[PDB]
Amino acid sequence: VTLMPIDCELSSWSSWTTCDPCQKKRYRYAYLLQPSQFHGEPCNFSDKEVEDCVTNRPCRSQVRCEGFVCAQTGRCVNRRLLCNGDNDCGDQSDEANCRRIYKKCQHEMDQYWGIGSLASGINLFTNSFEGPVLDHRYYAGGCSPHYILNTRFRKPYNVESYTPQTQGKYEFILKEYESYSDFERNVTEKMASKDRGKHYIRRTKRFSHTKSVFLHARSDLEVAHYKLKPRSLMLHYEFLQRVKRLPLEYSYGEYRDLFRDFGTHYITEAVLGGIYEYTLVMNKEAMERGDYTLNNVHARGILNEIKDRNKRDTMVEDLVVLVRGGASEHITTLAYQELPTADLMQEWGDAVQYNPAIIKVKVEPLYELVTATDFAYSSTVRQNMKQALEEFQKEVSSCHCAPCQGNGVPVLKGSRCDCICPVGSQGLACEVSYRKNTPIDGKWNCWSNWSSCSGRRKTRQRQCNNPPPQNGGSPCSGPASETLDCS
Amino acid sequence: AATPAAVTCQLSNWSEWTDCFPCQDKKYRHRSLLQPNKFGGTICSGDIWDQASCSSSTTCVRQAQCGQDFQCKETGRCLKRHLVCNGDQDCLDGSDEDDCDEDCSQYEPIPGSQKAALGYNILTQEDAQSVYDASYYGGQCETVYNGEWRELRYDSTCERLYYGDDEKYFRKPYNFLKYHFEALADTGISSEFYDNANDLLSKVKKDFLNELNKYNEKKFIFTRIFTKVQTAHFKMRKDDIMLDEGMLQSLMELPDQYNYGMYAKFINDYGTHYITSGSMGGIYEYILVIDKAKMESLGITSGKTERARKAMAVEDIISRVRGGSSGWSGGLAQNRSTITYRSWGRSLKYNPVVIDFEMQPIHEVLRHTSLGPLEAKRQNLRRALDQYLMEFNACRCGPCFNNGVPILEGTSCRCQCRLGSLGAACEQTQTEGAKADGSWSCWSSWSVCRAGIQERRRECDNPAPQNGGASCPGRKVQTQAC
Amino acid sequence: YRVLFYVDSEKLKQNDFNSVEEKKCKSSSHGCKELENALKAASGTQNNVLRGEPFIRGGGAGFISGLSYLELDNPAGNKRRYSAWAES
Amino acid sequence: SHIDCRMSPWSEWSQCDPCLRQMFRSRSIEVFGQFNGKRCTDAVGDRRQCVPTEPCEDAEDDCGNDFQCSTGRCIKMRLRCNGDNDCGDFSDEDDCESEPRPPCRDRVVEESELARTAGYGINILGMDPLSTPFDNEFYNGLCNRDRDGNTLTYYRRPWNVASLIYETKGEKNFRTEHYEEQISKKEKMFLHVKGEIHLGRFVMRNRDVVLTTTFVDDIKALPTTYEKGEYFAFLETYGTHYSSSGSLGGLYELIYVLDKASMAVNITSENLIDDVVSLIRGGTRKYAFELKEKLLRGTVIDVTDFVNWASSINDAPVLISQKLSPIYNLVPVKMKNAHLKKQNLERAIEDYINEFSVRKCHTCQNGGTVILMDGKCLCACPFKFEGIACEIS
Amino acid sequence: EEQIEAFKLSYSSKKEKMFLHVKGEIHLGRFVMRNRDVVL
Ligand SMILES: *[C@@H]1O[C@H](CO)[C@@H](O[C@@H]2O[C@H](CO)[C@@H](O)[C@H](O)[C@H]2NC(C)=O)[C@H](O)[C@H]1NC(C)=O
Ligand SMILES: *[C@@H]1O[C@H](CO)[C@@H](O)[C@H](O)[C@H]1NC(C)=O
Ligand SMILES: *[C@@H]1O[C@H](CO)[C@@H](O)[C@H](O)[C@H]1NC(C)=O
Ligand SMILES: *[C@@H]1O[C@H](CO)[C@@H](O)[C@H](O)[C@@H]1O
Ligand SMILES: *[C@@H]1O[C@H](CO)[C@@H](O)[C@H](O)[C@@H]1O
Ligand SMILES: *[C@@H]1O[C@H](CO)[C@@H](O)[C@H](O)[C@@H]1O
Ligand SMILES: *[C@@H]1O[C@H](CO)[C@@H](O)[C@H](O)[C@@H]1O
Ligand SMILES: *[C@@H]1O[C@H](CO)[C@@H](O)[C@H](O)[C@@H]1O
Ligand SMILES: *[C@@H]1O[C@H](CO)[C@@H](O)[C@H](O)[C@@H]1O
Ligand SMILES: [Ca+2]
Ligand SMILES: [Ca+2]
Repeated sequence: VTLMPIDCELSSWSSWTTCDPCQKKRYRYAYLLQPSQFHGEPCNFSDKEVEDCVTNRPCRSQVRCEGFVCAQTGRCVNRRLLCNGDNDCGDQSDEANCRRIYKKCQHEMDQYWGIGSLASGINLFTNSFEGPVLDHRYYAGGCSPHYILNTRFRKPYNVESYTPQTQGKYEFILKEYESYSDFERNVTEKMASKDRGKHYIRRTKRFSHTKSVFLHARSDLEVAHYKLKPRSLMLHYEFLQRVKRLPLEYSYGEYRDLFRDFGTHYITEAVLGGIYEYTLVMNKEAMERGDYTLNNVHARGILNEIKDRNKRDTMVEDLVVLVRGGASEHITTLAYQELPTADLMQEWGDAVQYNPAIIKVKVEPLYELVTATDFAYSSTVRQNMKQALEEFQKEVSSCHCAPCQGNGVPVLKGSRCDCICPVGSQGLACEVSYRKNTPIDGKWNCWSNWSSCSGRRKTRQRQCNNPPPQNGGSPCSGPASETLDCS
Repeated sequence: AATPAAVTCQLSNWSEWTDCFPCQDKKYRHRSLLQPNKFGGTICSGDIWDQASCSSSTTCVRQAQCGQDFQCKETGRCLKRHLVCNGDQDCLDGSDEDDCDEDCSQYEPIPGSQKAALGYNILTQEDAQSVYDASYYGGQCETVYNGEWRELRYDSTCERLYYGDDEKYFRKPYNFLKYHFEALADTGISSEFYDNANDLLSKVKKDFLNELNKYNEKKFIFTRIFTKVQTAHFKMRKDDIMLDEGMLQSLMELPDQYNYGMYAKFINDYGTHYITSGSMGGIYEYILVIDKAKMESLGITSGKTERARKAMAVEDIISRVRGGSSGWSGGLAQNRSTITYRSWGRSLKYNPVVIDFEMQPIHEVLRHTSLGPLEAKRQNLRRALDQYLMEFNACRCGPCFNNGVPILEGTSCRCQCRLGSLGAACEQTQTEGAKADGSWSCWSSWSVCRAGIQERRRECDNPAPQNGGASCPGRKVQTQAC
Repeated sequence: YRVLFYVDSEKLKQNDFNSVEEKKCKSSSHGCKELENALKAASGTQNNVLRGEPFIRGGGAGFISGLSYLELDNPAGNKRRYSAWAES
Repeated sequence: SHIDCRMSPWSEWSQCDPCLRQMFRSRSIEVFGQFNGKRCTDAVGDRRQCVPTEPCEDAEDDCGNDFQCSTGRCIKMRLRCNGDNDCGDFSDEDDCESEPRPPCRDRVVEESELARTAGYGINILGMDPLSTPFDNEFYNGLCNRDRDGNTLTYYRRPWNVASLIYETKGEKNFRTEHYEEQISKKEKMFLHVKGEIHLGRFVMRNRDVVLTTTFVDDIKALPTTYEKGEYFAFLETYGTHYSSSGSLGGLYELIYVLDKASMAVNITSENLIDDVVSLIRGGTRKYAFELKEKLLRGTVIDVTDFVNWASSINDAPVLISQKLSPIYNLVPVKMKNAHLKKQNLERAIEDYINEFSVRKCHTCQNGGTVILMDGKCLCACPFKFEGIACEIS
Repeated sequence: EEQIEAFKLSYSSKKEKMFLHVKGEIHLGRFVMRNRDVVL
């Protein structure tokens, strides 16, 4: 393999922020400057350093819990939720010392499937749920009867609608191409006299054959639709507690850990589904050459004769299947190499109802959660978080990662870039294949940060990344250069 | 084939004893794992680490070491006050429920709650003692929905074939930040075939005669099949960690001064790494590769006649199931079919494996705990690990034939060969034309240094690869802060 | 429920052939000459496409993926699966 | 040729051990016997009684404020009065009268046999999973509920096991390789198959071990003075090592090999050889002793035979592989002369490494190499060499 | 099977050989006896 691995670098440290009046600590951070790749050594150090303080500036951290303080979690809950027969504090605190309890739910009621999974924010750049942001075990009274098939469900207070919206697509293509050729050319010449004679022969064949079969079949099954409320949200206490630990001073490292722990954006509208993509791709070739010749003289006499015969046959075939919702018995049989018999497909879709993936989703930046009814100095925490969110996008966006071989895809989890390898190539950089060449898909370098104010510009290049080497695909997905007003 | 390099195991001479620490009641000392055996030669009678009883030079420190809140006197755990009489067992002594209403134990611990809490050893690929506390809840009633719960039952008394309410919920341990229950699978399949033949003649006659003929026939098959399934994925927390009680005491028992032995022992017992995040899955890989060839030649002249033929067939076949039941993983081990996949998948409902994960070196655990910073200890733990990943490393386990895995079992190396008996010369069925890679020789120690220069070094392997074999990711030098 | 399903296929094949024979002789010592030529050329090509695109709204999640699983042998739908979709 | 047993003289007598009332010396094996000469047995350590030459020390060895159980093993009152019977001799009824119910308040739960056998001892002779040094019926007063393994039912995990993770794996590794040559003709075959099923892995706790009453008291009985016989008797009855972790499962393996050749005056020759073997371990008898036979024949197997065999490993596993820890790490400190016992267990294991060395036996003839068995160095050989020393063909 | 034949007098000879081995083991269990405080 043509490698010398890239070990991690974080920057030299920032200056310290001055001591925070409310967190009573000070912070220093580094940018990730070069990710770990080719199994080069990590330097992660959990991306931060922090110290205690002795300053005495005034602090207004006492935003009033008007209802009841959840003793362990530091949540507040409105007084109608105490002794509702439910855990609104997270640690059952609200139901202590109940002189009576009043129940509401008349029947058992399932959580809608995956509704606690939707409760977590996404890192939009790895496209991953990171950790818990809204309390999808919170029911605010609630207990309104909802049904899907004949099963009955409880809706989390945070969610506007979970409804089947039950839609399905299948898209199929099959393609064949074939081409054949055969050429035969001959010569013969003779002489005789009474003594002498002569003869000559050639026979030939050249032949070729080609085929492709391509098949793609995709199904998208969309048997729930989730929308989160716009605001008045009730937060998961583990998120709420890192938010109450953010400085009002600006120093990017502590804000970076919230995006690591709780995602960059919160999921506000999503279609919830199963997908069953199947692709089968085949290229087949055959060739032959045959050639045969003679020469003769007679006077005494001589003969020459030759044969040359040749054949080749090949197939390259690739198959990929992706399935993204259902139960493990169905999921494995669908995942089998054979085109699924419609019974499997039925039992798979029936289980997608009980365990969906997100198909398509619209997300909002996490600072819209940060709110004056929930945090002190909230608007400073918002402005800080907005700036940190922009700086974080510049860190998590994959562009730092050196290009994969074999058209591999980087996703840059944690602080390591790992090249996902397609079918037909292997190894750390996706180098190792039997194949001659592969089309490459384009992506830019990291964009230049800004030019000056009074009209501001950002610029991008593809110098190694570009499609033309070994005849690649599309170069682009957006604008090769970018400009805006300063305000 | 090359001759064996078997040698008897050596530990070092002992170090001098550590002094009789209060509360620990122990002296310790160590030997430096000087040279655990190559693939042959008899084992060391001894071991790396020692404990011996001794009375201390001063009286043991009180539970004021925890500060303003309760500590279970016969064990490690310092506790937040609300845990005393919460109705759940917070420490190994159980005194947090002595001399006094959580119902959350209604749900069983999340599948993988154990193996994700256990440490890990990048030198041996083994687990270690609990790093996180796999069963600590911190008073949280954090339930997680089981996206695989769906299983059939029949009721003879009312004529229903229907799906059971069992396993629907799990209690999440406080040490898991989230554990998600989304269903996925992904399969990737290749087949490539190549097939060739060539046939040639020439003749001359004059009045002498000569005739020549050549034949070749060839075939190749490759396939790779990969599948992954996931039932859930998870990420451990990165702040306010509650350690295992065994980890916690085994940490407090470490010296403030740098002495290698106790930090090496905590590394060895609690692992080189801790799992920061993972995915819970069943993986099936299957790989099948074939070569064949056949050749002939003829020659006649005047007279005399001669003929020869040579032919080959070789097959490599692998089937490997991670996750599932013992029964059905035997089914899917033995056979690939629409039979063996479906029931294997049903068994992943009940018995998943952690299929893929991400990790940090063990010393990072401490900074994320409720204990407050331990910087002197944390640096001693790192300083020991920076020797340990040279000293305990499978890099020292030497030549493995036929692509065998070098692993250090405690104080003694193995080369797990994929065919034949282990160690040198693992093959007698394969010819000396067999293909095997070059793979790493170890790190050096940290070399002698100058104000802007320090080095540590590697070799890609000691020999060249066997025949057309592959090679390492490619390095010779690495550098350090001096 | 909707289907679009389209199949389109083509073949060409061609052959061309050319030849000559020539002969000459003399006698009074006999002697002759012959020349012969032949050429044959052949070309052939085929193409096929199928696309099919079942689309569904409403239905139970499994019945939807059942009905919409396209049959090469029955592109509109297997009547029982379709009736089951129409139930779900 | 054949060689008889040989030993040292008997070393000079020990002084009388004050508390043990005995005295011994030892006798090293030089040669175990070789090539069917007279095979060794006779003792390496043997002992004589003595009325002791000085007083024994005070006999109690209690760990301070701990509860002195009828075993004489160190325990704390939470373990007894909670009814759990941890201290090793079922004494709990003596300790409390009010609410002594087990730690699983209402939710009382089954044990596991696959858990109980965790921390098998092991010995470099025979490599046997000797019955546990560990007392896996000690639970540290914990309720400690797993629900793991395929029976889909809860069980209490033992104190000395950090986890018994049922991390399932099933793997088949297969290879075949064949050749043909002609000018005369030659034909060659190799086949290898193995199948492994790992039901789970156990890890033994690396501090705070509870040992069996017998293991601890059978180290109390040691000489204190470096005498091989009593140290070897503890080794040979508890292990040279304990399995500090290992993998429970089942395994099968198979081979077929063939090698075939064929080649006035009339000359010709033909040569052929055959070798086939089958192994099975783990699982219940009916299925295992079906399958190990069934697979030696060519028979295309019912997958349900694999499902039934490997399902039965849930009820009957075998130890596939494990991490050996030198045994002396199980003498708990807070016992009298605990470290001197460690020291001389290690010296006795070093003495184990001295006499059982095969290297000093005499050379096998022709293409052979030497192996050691209970009272015989011996060999077995290629090329049709014959007799226990391969001297003939 | 081995054959030798000659002429000058006519001579012929043949040899034939068979060897078999089979075994099968059905293990039930294993034991060790306590070498101290033995009860007889
Ligand atoms: C040269 O002459 C030979 C005549 O035999 C032609 O070869 C045959 O062509 C026919 C018709 O295409 C085939 O069916 C036979 O199988 C061919 N025989 C073989 C094996 O050569 C060859 O066509 C001629 N080349 C030309 C047309 O110029
Ligand atoms: C599994 O068994 C089936 C049925 O006998 C057979 O068709 C298939 O080839 C087998 N597959 C494997 C991987 O052995
Ligand atoms: C072959 O065998 C025959 C049997 O009688 C013998 O006569 C002859 O010498 C041998 N040699 C030949 C004929 O090849
Ligand atoms: C911050 O970072 C630099 C870069 O390594 C170090 O020299 C030092 O830690 C500084 O304070
Ligand atoms: C740099 O700037 C824009 C911000 O609008 C980025 O989204 C993009 O990466 C560009 O190159
Ligand atoms: C440790 O090792 C020394 C040699 O360094 C021996 O004299 C003795 O075994 C000590 O305990
Ligand atoms: C070589 O490799 C290990 C594994 O990373 C390192 O930790 C250590 O430096 C060792 O010498
Ligand atoms: C060499 O062995 C393998 C191949 O690169 C790696 O896992 C490791 O980096 C080691 O140095
Ligand atoms: C002393 O040792 C001798 C061996 O030389 C024995 O023969 C004798 O019985 C006694 O034990
Ligand atoms: Ca409540
Ligand atoms: Ca408690």
